[PDB]
Amino acid sequence: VHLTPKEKSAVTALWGKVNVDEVGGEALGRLLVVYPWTQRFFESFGDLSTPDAVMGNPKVKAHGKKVLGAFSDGLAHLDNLKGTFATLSELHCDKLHVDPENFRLLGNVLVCVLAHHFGKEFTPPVQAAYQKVVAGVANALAHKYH
Amino acid sequence: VHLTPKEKSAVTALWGKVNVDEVGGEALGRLLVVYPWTQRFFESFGDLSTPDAVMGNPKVKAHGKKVLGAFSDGLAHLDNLKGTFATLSELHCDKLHVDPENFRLLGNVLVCVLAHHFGKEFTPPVQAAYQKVVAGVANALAHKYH
Amino acid sequence: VLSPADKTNVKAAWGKVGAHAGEYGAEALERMFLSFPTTKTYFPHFDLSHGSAQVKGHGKKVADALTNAVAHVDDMPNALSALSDLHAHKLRVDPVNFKLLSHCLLVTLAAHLPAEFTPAVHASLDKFLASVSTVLTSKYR
Amino acid sequence: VLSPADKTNVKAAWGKVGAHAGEYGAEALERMFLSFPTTKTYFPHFDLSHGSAQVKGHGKKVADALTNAVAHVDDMPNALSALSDLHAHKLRVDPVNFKLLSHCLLVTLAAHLPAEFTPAVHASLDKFLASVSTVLTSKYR
Ligand code: HEM
Ligand code: HEM
Ligand code: HEM
Ligand code: HEM
Repeated sequence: VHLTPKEKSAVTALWGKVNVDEVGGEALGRLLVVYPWTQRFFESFGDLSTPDAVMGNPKVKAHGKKVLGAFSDGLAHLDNLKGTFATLSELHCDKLHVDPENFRLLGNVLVCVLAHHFGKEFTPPVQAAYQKVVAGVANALAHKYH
Repeated sequence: VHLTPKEKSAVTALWGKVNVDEVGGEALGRLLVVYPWTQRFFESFGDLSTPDAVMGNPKVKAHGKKVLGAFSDGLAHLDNLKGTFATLSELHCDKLHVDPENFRLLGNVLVCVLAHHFGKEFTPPVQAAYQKVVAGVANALAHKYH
Repeated sequence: VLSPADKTNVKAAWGKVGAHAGEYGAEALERMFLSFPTTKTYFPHFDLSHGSAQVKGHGKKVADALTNAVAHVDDMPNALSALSDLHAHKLRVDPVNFKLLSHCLLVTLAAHLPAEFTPAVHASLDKFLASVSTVLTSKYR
Repeated sequence: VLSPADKTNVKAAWGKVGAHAGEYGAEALERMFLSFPTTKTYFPHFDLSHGSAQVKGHGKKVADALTNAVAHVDDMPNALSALSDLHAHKLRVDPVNFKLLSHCLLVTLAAHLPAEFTPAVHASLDKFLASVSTVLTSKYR
């Protein structure tokens, strides 16, 4: 995906302020709460009975950190997302069989979490740049379906 | 997209029997009837007031022939759909701004038209091969969004 | 919303299915499993191969549920409430998958009922299956 | 379906929007136009640049419609019937676009109401906007 230099700047500047220990877990937790069918893939994570249970679940926070790591990795390779996500594509598509619509959903939940954390700093043009990124990541993760 | 030789055989064999003067118009007409918001892009085609009006509209039949031609072209280049649909991608995405979900819908309408015309000959494995094709075409036509 | 003509069209088309109801349901499932392999994971206790007695039996259940929806087309949320609970709560079926099965049901009807599958009836059947899908995905909590 | 807790959550969150209602609606539209440029084509008679009086005025209309939906949350098909006719018949708005505007409304609320946008309320608001979207796409004929 192609970001303008202004967009790249906006994206990288905000990402440097991201709490990498927490934001991924918040996004994964919210995915599980807002789109409850996604819990089907996380039976081994234990208590997902309430939103509080989900958000406070140590496995959700831990797995969310790995997800965010992958987004960070994609941000460093915007011109080669397919190669970057090849192994994860094989995992999520060939092994897990997650419908790729859910890749889009998690990306949009991440965008909501960024808006929540950054407030007015997450301006409409900053969002538009992040939408390009999370779309690129979703398409790359879905490559094994293509 | 990768078809097995058995799938390629099934696809090419059926396509040779396709009436290339009619099937494209039937698919485009049905798109306009079943998903009426798509009529927004065809204001210049005249009478679209009833299903009969749509299916009998000479412009719908004529434009459908061009669509089917593009699918035929894609069937001949299954290993390079992106290059094959580059100009059409620029048209449908950059110029027309058609949401790419509608590329998927037209492909699935085409699959319905093939089932209608071929009946029991359009077996579940033959369908599965055609779903790979129309997914590939939709993804290629959507490349300018990626 | 389903129009009077839609309800008339769906009732007429589904009326032609007859004793093939269960058969067409099984065929639609097979079409779905082959075309969209992600959907297979919902049925690990099923053998999904051709001629599977389990897919045959399940196709009859799907057809009976659709027949119930046709027979109670003005009261579908109520008629399908138990099935909505099952698919959304217990089974956690991804909403995308209802679009996939609906498409495969249309393909199955097109392949078997060429006289009935006019453009208008295709449109009515699509709206009907979308309405059924809306009810069956209405209970995620 | 919206649960009692969902209706309580939506009413509370929307209650905090206040005199900013029109403003947030305009911001959501701008977010949509910039993030998803396909949606721009519905507004050729609009200047979509920042600070556009037309986008500001239209944001107030969107907000007022949402407020009407909140106020009549148990009767939304009836409350939004005229708007459903408009969006589906006259304007022919692609159903995908409602998901795009709904997402941008969530982002706008998240950016302005950090205390209200809990995971539970996020879920309730998503269900509410999906319900609104279902009504506004219910009239394609
Ligand atoms: C942009 C979207 C996504 C990204 C970047 C992502 C990233 C990741 C990463 C980094 C891992 C860890 C892999 C490893 O341990 O080496 C993982 C595992 C996993 N993902 Fe995701 N993921 C995404 C979407 C999803 C969605 C939507 C679901 C289900 C609804 C899902 C289900 C899983 C599961 C079940 C695992 C554990 C697999 C295992 O441990 O064997 N993922 N993902
Ligand atoms: C797989 C999907 C599709 C294929 C293969 C396809 C193919 C084509 C082709 C071959 C043309 C003629 C281009 C030319 O004259 O050189 C065309 C034009 C056009 N298409 Fe499609 N199309 C698809 C989907 C759609 C959809 C879903 C829409 C709208 C709902 C759409 C709207 C249009 C319009 C409005 C034109 C006329 C453009 C012009 O004459 O300037 N297309 N398309
Ligand atoms: C038109 C849409 C659908 C209809 C009418 C329908 C109908 C039914 C019926 C009647 C049953 C049996 C209920 C019972 O025995 O208590 C059932 C079960 C089930 N359905 Fe569906 N269904 C639909 C869509 C789907 C989709 C899209 C999926 C997944 C891709 C799905 C997955 C399942 C599963 C996994 C079961 C349980 C099977 C078992 O454990 O034996 N359904 N459905
Ligand atoms: C939450 C979802 C939505 C709500 C509550 C909403 C509400 C409204 C309202 C209140 C009006 C003015 C009605 C009137 O003045 O008679 C309107 C008009 C309009 N809407 Fe929406 N709308 C929604 C989604 C959308 C979407 C997704 C699109 C397209 C991307 C869209 C395109 C339009 C257009 C083009 C007009 C006419 C503008 C004009 O000609 O002045 N709407 N909408």
